[PDB]
Amino acid sequence: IENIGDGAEVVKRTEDTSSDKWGVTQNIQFDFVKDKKYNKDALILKMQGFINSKTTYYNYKNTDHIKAMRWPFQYNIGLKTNDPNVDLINYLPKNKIDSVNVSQTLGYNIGNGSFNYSKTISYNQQNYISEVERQNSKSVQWGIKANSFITSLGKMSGHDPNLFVGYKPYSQNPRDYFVPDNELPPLVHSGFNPSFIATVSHEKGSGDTSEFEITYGRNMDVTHATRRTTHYGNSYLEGSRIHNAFVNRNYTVKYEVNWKTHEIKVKGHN
Amino acid sequence: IENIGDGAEVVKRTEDTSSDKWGVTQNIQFDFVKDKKYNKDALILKMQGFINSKTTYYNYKNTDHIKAMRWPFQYNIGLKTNDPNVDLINYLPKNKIDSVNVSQTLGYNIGNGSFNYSKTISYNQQNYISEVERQNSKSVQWGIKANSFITSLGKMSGHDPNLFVGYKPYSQNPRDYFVPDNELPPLVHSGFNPSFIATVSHEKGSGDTSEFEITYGRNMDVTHATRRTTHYGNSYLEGSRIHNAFVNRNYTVKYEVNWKTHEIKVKGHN
Amino acid sequence: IENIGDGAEVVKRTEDTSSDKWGVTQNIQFDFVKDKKYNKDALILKMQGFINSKTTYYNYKNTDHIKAMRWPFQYNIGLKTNDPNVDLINYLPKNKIDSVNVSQTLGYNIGNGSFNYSKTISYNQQNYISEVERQNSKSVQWGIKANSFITSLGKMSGHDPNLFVGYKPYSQNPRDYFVPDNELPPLVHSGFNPSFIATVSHEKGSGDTSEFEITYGRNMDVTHATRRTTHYGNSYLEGSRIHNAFVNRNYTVKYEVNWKTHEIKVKGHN
Amino acid sequence: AQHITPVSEKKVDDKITLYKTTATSDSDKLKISQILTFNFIKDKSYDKDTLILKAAGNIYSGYTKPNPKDTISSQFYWGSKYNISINSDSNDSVNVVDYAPKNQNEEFQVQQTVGYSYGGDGNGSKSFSETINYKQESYRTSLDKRTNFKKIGWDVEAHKIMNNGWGPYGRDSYHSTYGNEMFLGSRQSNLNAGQNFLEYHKMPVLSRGNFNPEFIGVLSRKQNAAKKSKITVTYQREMDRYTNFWNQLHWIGNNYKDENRATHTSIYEVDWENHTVKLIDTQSKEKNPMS
Amino acid sequence: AQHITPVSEKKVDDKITLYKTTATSDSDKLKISQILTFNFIKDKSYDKDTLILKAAGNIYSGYTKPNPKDTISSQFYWGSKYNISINSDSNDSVNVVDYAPKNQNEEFQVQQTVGYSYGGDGNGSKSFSETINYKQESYRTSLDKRTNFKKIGWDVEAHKIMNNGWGPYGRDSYHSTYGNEMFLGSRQSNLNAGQNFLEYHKMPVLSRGNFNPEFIGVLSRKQNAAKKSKITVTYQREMDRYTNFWNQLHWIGNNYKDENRATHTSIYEVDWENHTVKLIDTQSKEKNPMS
Amino acid sequence: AQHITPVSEKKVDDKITLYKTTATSDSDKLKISQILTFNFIKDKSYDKDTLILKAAGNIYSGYTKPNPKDTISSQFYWGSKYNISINSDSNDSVNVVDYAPKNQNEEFQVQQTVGYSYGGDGNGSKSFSETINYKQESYRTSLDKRTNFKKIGWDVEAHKIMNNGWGPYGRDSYHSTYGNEMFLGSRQSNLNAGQNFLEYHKMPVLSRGNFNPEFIGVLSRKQNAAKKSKITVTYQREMDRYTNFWNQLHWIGNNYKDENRATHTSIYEVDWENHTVKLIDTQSKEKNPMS
Amino acid sequence: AQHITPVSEKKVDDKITLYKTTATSDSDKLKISQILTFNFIKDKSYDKDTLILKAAGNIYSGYTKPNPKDTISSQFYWGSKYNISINSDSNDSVNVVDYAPKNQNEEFQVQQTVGYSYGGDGNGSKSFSETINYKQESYRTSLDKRTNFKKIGWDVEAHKIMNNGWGPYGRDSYHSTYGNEMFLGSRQSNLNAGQNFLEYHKMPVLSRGNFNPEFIGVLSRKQNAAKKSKITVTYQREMDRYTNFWNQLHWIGNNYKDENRATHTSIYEVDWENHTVKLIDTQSKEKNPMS
Repeated sequence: IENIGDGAEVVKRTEDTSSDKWGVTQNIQFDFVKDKKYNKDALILKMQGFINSKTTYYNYKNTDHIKAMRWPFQYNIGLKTNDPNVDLINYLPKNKIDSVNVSQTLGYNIGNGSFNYSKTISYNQQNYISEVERQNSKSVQWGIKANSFITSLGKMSGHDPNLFVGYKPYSQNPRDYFVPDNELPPLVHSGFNPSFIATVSHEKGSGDTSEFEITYGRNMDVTHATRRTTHYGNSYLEGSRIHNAFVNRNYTVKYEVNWKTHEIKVKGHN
Repeated sequence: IENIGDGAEVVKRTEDTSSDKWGVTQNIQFDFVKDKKYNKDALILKMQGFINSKTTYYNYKNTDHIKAMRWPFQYNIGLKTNDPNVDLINYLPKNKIDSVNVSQTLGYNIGNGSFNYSKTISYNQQNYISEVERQNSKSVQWGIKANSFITSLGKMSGHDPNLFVGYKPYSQNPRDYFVPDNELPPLVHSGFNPSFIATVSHEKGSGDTSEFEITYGRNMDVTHATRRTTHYGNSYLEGSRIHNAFVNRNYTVKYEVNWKTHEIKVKGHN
Repeated sequence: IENIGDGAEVVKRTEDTSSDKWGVTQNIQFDFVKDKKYNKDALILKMQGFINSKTTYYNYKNTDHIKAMRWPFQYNIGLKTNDPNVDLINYLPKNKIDSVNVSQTLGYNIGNGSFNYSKTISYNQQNYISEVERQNSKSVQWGIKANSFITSLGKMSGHDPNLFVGYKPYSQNPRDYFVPDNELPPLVHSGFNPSFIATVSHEKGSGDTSEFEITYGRNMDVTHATRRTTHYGNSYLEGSRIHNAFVNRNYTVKYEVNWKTHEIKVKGHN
Repeated sequence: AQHITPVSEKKVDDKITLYKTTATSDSDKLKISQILTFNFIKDKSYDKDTLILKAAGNIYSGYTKPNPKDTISSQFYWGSKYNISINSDSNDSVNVVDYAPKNQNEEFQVQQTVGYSYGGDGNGSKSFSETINYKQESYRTSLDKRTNFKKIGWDVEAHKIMNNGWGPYGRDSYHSTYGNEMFLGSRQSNLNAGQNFLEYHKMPVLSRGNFNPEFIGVLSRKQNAAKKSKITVTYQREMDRYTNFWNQLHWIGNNYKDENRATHTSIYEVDWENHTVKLIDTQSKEKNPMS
Repeated sequence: AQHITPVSEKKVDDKITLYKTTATSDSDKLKISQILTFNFIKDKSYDKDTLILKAAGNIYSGYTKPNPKDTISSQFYWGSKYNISINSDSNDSVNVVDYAPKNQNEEFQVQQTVGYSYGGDGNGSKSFSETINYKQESYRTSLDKRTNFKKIGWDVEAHKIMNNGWGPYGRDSYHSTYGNEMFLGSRQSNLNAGQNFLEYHKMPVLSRGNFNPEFIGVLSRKQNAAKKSKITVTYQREMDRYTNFWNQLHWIGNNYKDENRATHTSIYEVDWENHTVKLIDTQSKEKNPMS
Repeated sequence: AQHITPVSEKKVDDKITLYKTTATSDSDKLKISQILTFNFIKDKSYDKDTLILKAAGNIYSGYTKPNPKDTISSQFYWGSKYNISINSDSNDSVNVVDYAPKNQNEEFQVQQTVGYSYGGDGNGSKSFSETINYKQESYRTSLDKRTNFKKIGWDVEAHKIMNNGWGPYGRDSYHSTYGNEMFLGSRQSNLNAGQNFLEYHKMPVLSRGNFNPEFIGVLSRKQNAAKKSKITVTYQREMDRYTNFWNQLHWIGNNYKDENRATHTSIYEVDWENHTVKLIDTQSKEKNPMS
Repeated sequence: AQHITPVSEKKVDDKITLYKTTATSDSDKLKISQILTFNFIKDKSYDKDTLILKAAGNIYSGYTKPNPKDTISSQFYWGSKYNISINSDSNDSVNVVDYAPKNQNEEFQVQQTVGYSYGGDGNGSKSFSETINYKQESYRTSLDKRTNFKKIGWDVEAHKIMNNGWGPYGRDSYHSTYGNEMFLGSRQSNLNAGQNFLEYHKMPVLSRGNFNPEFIGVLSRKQNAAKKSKITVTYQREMDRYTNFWNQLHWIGNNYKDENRATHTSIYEVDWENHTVKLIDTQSKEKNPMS
């Protein structure tokens, strides 16, 4: 099959909009597609930019021995329109069927005899996994969520309550209750550079403009590192989590797309 | 060498014919090849479609402790014509010479001394193997036969009498005497999507039409799972096979090829 | 981005100049680049040629049991101009961020139990490493320095004091106190064939000529091999180093580049 | 698979003319969305119209979180099998001629080693081992048995599901002490039943999140036939109910197959002369909705 | 990352016209050199000018050799973090639309093996192991938090530093007996403090030698805006002070973060109609120079 | 193998004109089918006609199932060697100039390891091992000794045959107790002789099923010669008789080589001016048919 | 190595005109043969003529078989080092501007593993290992020290020679009991000395057979210079004498370096306007011929 846009002339427009309050920039490229073989108007939106992690470290109220790290468990990327004459006709990335390589060995060794079994699974992982949380003909929302992190003795999950808990149980500095920056992944210590794409159609010679809203943002967890002490006097830090502590800290911008003149107006932003 | 059809213009026709009684669809594409370098008429037949496995499960007559699974041990794909002015001049796939990678090690370790030998063979297998059962200048018949299946402790052959025998010796449901669907290969639980190709010539400006018959179908085995019990009271299922229990359950369609007008008529079917 | 010179017509000139005193040849290719898209004059200099290692072996003054090997620890390649209307706008090679492949395994084996840890780093090395010692908009200097050498029991560093120390502690020949030629790398026993590239711009229709100086040469270390003897009468050689014993043994040539006529004049050389 | 198209075929001027269109249909209540892309092909070498139909979009798994207060016994629904089908109508002249994907005659690698050994100064040993290497998908796609000359259907079914290093399990796994342990958290937990399941994020995404289908059907239409016809597309999920139970000694798990289904069927009218597809009928149903 | 540009796009005659230029700025005292290459793109499909800016050249690490006579306690500075940023001004119509590199959602390979064994004629064993494979960079590049629609900035920070087979260490590594051992020569040396650091040549080149940056910023400018604008480029290094100390029993190491910084900021005037860039302002500073 | 044709050769307009044809010949009684494809090449750079002949089709192995009632002694025929040859006649001007495949100067990989070891706090050990890696074909193709300037012939012979993990065996394998065990089911079976052979489906397909040959001969013909000539194609199989025997203590196997042969020789008349091939003569024979 | 030539360079019409020629010179008595191929290039972008010279052909190793009757002491010559050089004359305007191959800054792979282990129910272990992987050539090529702006010379020298699993050895290997054992058959043989060397066929081919050189020199000539000039090509071998000796207890080996040399120098007259090369002078010598 040939996708809408293959073989087409493009008219390119860009808009770049930033929010100081949310710490987000949306760098959106709109390619109006003049696909002579398609009977609708078509636009491809490339959604890029930068969402600061806003990771922060602070002392728990009225104690010296519980400190906090507030960090982005998930990043949010969404596209929506209410225009009934518009459909979402493609988007990337999509969810895929989970796959692994298996190797299974059975064997024996008859000298004193013996049977052996061995089975290995092997697969790739990433710090953050992107999943489609919801999608219909007018919108698609992705969640980019903490998944798997290399640490000194193996890997830890994005749900482990001790993730990021550090090494210095008597420090007064809240930063020191958590692992240092070179042990943090870039999506926690600096932020995320989304790259998402959607293709939308519009019923021809109806209207002037359609409104699209693009939302980028974060859901923050809080990890509490609490000093605990063995009976025999040894002190270390233990993690607990408020999962989904600050949800939908999101920057939404509205764009008005003029299908005939290939213009964009950036209207509102929250 | 350049094959007949390389460099040629094609005239494409398709026919799709299904049988409810046999559970088969034949989706045949005919490409008449206008090869200006060849001194005969030429047609390439791509033989695709779908043959339902028709796997079924039932209780053996007058007992509660033998149950049956009837399943396609082999699928049948055949092409024939009786027209003396036609030859089969190519077909795919063909039988190949069986090959394996070998690694052989000999060694010693003189400390208490010792000689060691090791030899590894490695090769690929598939659930079903395709073999040419017979081929001459007017016909070719393939058999696509149960070969090798991954199970929990290794692989089992398409001839092993315990293949597919399951886990639940007191169930009343015949399905439960056999391994579940996610342990069955797709060619047993759903069916086969053949993809075979033949090239045929025809002596020019003789006739109008030639008749070809294309046969797709299955040979079914029956596995009987029988509850057996150890002296000390343990019950499990043991398999036995009727091999070739229901042979040539086949759907044959006749096609009349008009070489000059590039038409196909689908005449009879059984 | 498209580099200056991509898509351009070239005017090629070569100069080859050798020094018997320093044992150096500079084979320089000048490609004046007629890049119609660029608003400055542009020249690409490919700097090749040959710098003899000048490795030598001699007896230490007034003793029979210390002998010396003088050898190039580093080779020097430099390009400079003083012309304010010229900039260096590219050069190769550049320093890169150091990277390694890691594999880390943790495991256990509960029979008598046991925990195991294993960590492997893997990376490539070369006999001599090239580093940018200094670079600004008028000059770039590389040092090509002894780094890592295969020997019988592993590898040795370019800083190890026993590097190249040989096997024959009673020989009278100084050569015999050092490992033979087939255990020396080609950059110590024969010399170095530099291959460096720089791109320079020049502000258009200002001047006639700019002067560039290209310096090739060596910094020599001396290894002293000293016969030592165990209490129980065994003799072997031990290395010590004068590091940077003979520094900047360099051959500098001046070239006058005429930007309008695409000529080169080789003026001075030291 | 074989390929009919000959090496360096001679094509006539403008052999292929392609027209594109798209059409969608959503059921917001079921969270199912059909996003269809069409290529109509006019091909001078061929006496029929071709329509390539890509069926994409979304089918939610229908997963429901267990109630964490359930104490002795808990349960949840999860998406165990999906079905997509494209069909034309028996009175029209439109056939399904090709489609992807197709059933897999699966392949795997085998390696078999024999070793012998003799050491004295003594004794011997023989070795044998067999290794198999293969890819394992958590859900597997095959053809639906209603496939025929006018209908292509695919089933995407839970296949090999890992549970914290145990398994793989499937919809019928069975342990004579513990039952179906596919999503059982642990055998001895002192957690509430509602809290003793495999963590949500470890379940495969097809079982708890959104399936994003991508199927292709290829249809032909005779040139003499009426210019409009109808094509029906069905996207459906089927849900099993996974349960646990504390029997005083330990946890048991059970998986009940095909406890609910949710289905979205759309009919489009295809105009083969104007190359347009319009949705004309939609139907959504659920065998046992909550409430 | 995704790509907007469709398969076999139809381009108009002379879609792209490209103009090139370069401009440089040096601070000889800091050993920092900005070597900038520009491509101005006039693109008929687009209503703005594009400028692709490659930022290359040199930033010395600011490393200082320790004094070998230091006997009980020694120290040196080393380059722990670099920063490069490109920005336009809030009153002009020039935005930063794209850039490379971007933040890495890092990937790694996992392999998990279970083994069982039973041998008599006896006994059993279970095995488990988990292997992770990944690339490890001595310094890592990420976005600077001041990035927005008018500014792109990157931070290149000491990441995983090996010390004669020990480590990797970083700027905050910590051992409750030995401190931060990142560049400590050995725990028990009888060398002077000044001589008991990791050999210079084993340190990573970004920590002791020259960083050669290569960053790309892509800017857009509205066609109606004034024809000249200004672009500011900052290249900066930040230095930590690594120390050792002999405490009578053994050596301790310490790493003090952000003990100095050296920064070179240049402003260029960009003429978007003539496609020229000229340096108009340069600023160099160092928080705590030696002396 | 080397190649004469120089880098970016200058070709004249219409250097090559190619004509194709095919011709077949079957022996239904022997189950042998010759399916021949021809390319006649007129080449302005060359003063002869070229004919490329691909010889394909089918040669049954001649395998016969053993009778399962045979009790003490049984036997069957299996296909041990095939032969294909193409030749022209000594009075005509047609030569065989090239062909494929050719004899293989076989290649393999070698790896040799020495290990030493010393451990106390003691003792030492030396190791040596040698590994060879190679591909092993069940049947091997080489040239027939009658190959000359007017005839190319290939022999495809049983090579390395595995028997349930034992072997590889061939037509002359020999064990001083058990004989040739190539297709012996087991040494101690209490099955009838007729039932104590390697299962049919484990035998290689060339030994029990159909060989599908693919050979290429390239012939030249002088332009001055008569326009028609004859080309003879022979497809043949040779069969060994594998036997077992129960000697009271255990099973013996034997393989008797060249116990029968079946051959199909066809002569075609080739018209080199009209580019046609017609079958004019066919001959089938079998040295010892059953009955 | 770097490359000057820019991405998609704009070439003028007929930028390059190439002329080819060849010229040879043999010394049948030394078994040395120079087979030279020339490309003269006229290049409108360049103000000089270019000549690419490939130097190929044969240089025998000068190996001599040992006499098998030698009883206590034997010896033979073998080819230990070859030299090829191309030069122009100091009064002409022809320079050597480039050549291949060049000196190798050799590369190798390193892998270092640490392992720890703790097992009770006990004890620990630390592991360390280091593996190096590299290619090993039996003879190595480097530049000759007389290389300058008018002369390129290469030396091909015995490098790493294996002796039945022992070694690698080279021309100076040394064992304080056995001497240089590079081609010693065995330490304790009771064979005659003449028969106690490594079998001929196991020696590397450069040491006992024919070297087939392939070197490239690239020369430039100013357009204003005289139209003819001379180019001198030297092919030379140098031979060591390998010896063994029975000392009553065991065998000793010795290798004497540079015991003979054989050299073939040819001068060609190159006409740069007509693009012809003619041999005008040949010289052959051998420092110590047999007799």
